[PDB]
Amino acid sequence: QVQLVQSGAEVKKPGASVKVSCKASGYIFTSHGISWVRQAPGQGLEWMGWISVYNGYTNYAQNLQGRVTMTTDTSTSTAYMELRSLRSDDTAVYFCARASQIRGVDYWGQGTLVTVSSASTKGPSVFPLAPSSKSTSGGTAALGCLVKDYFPEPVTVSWNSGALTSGVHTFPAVLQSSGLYSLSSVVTVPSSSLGTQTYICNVNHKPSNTKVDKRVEPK
Amino acid sequence: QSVLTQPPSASGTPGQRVTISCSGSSSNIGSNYVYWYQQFPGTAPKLLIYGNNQRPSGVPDRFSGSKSGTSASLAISGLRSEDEADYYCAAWDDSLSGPWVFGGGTQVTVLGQPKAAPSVTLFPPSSEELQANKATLVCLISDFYPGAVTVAWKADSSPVKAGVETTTPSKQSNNKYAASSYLSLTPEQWKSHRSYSCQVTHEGSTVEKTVAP
Repeated sequence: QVQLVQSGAEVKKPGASVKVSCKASGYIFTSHGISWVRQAPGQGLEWMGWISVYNGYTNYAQNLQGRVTMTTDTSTSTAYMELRSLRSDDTAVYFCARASQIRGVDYWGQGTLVTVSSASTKGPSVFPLAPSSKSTSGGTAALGCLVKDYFPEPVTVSWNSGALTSGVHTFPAVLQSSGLYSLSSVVTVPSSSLGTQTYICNVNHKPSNTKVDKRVEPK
Repeated sequence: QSVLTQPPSASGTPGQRVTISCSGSSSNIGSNYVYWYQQFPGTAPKLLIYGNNQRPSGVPDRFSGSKSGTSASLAISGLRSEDEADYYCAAWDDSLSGPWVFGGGTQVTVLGQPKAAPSVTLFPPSSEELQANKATLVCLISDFYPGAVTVAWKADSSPVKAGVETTTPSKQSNNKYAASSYLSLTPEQWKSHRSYSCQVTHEGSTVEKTVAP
């Protein structure tokens, strides 16, 4: 029942600081250390440092040149990592993880994507990909939603508030020349269901604090 | 940057035992515990082995770790499609490179899966997007294996070079692959041609879908 829950993805300007939090549960917070590990998109894991929750000792990776500070709050069972003087080469998923001598770095938070960019947040434009006789192939029909022109990553998509999952595929985003992302989510459904079944895609873009629920209806 | 060395890739067919090496030196693997992690796309690493060869809760014993001298090995027995992931080794390190070091990761592929030609669906621009004076054709490619395609676009019969964006295939929930391609056009370009097509090539053969305004 060990869980580490991190704060949400963030976009930051070069030269700014970011403070990521990590809430620990399911064990005695002071009984283990907390480490932070970052991962640039598509790349490997890089150790940043660790802190003893119990006694405050810290050790930081030399390659960060002193820009990271780690802290904890025993009262709220939360650990924090602050990275100052950000640059685009700091763009990464930042992970919190529990650390100890025997079990090593054992349980990890879900990760927090920090994008460092001079561009401002932008929420998506969501358009329906409507089912029609042309999107139907022998008993199954495809329908979807197009999530256009947002920044930064990530976006999440569900269907019917999570009730519809079998036959759903959400594609990876592409970074267009404009510096904005686009992605699609598609559901394959029985053609017979097109009447009397409803379909809503629920798009969440936490970086811009935008949620869109888009109804997808036959043409 | 990684202090420990792993092969970039490893592969096998179902039911094979695949091994992944992790090499270092006396200050890390030689003198200290080794750890292994499994990471699926978009997810956090998960501990697979701790203390050289121990399995934590929930890790089945077909995963085994070992170490000898300054190198360690992960053995994935009973290989199966759900094992496709990145695997990382790690160790404590007593040198100036320490206190904790990683390998660079190994991507595991599972070969010998059933071949499958792609299904292609091509969506026209939505009425809503057209009313916002934009137009995107959306070509969705599904249920194929192996996970490699090329996508070409045509306007009537003429190749379209500009305005295309194409994603790398990734796995569906059923372990087959899917990919996507987009063509950005003006509404007048969309309306002024008799049709547009998306042509997908997979394993030497092509599936092409056409849409018309």
